[PDB]
Amino acid sequence: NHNAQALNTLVKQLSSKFGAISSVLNDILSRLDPPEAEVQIDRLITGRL
Amino acid sequence: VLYNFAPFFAFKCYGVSPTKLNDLCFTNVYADSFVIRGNEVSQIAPGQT
Amino acid sequence: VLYNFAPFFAFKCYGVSPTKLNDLCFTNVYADSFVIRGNEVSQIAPGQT
Ligand SMILES: *[C@@H]1O[C@H](CO)[C@@H](O)[C@H](O)[C@H]1NC(C)=O
Ligand SMILES: *[C@@H]1O[C@H](CO)[C@@H](O)[C@H](O)[C@H]1NC(C)=O
Repeated sequence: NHNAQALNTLVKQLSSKFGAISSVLNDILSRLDPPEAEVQIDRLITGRL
Repeated sequence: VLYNFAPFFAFKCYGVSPTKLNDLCFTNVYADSFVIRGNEVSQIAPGQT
Repeated sequence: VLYNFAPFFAFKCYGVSPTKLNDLCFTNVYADSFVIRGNEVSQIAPGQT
């Protein structure tokens, strides 16, 4: 149960914005130009890392 | 084509980039028009007083 | 001395700061000159369309 719960928590962490405009990379890429989008992608990368 | 109707210098877009506006679909759009003076243009933005 | 040749208000420097431009050495420099209108000045930047 501990291992399964750890994996499920790791999966559910993917829905967090971590301060970005959205938690979905495709939405960030579609709604912003590359330079601005790089900042939001950096925030998501840091959170997921 | 919005650049052809008024001699404005640039957009001020929040949450989206102007160059991406042609790649998106919106449920509804609202155009709010009025006249202010130069000092108050900075107050048309989220979090202003 | 570039401020003495044209009545521009300020630089728009990417990857470097204008005040530091006198402290650096470059292998080559390229000056690209043209004329656009006001609406399109924002398109002279990385990641624009
Ligand atoms: C604005 O509309 C008038 C008619 O209502 C037209 O004559 C004029 O060309 C239009 N101007 C622009 C910039 O669309
Ligand atoms: C530009 O060059 C002309 C001669 O080609 C000269 O008379 C003029 O003073 C120059 N202006 C500036 C701002 O350097």
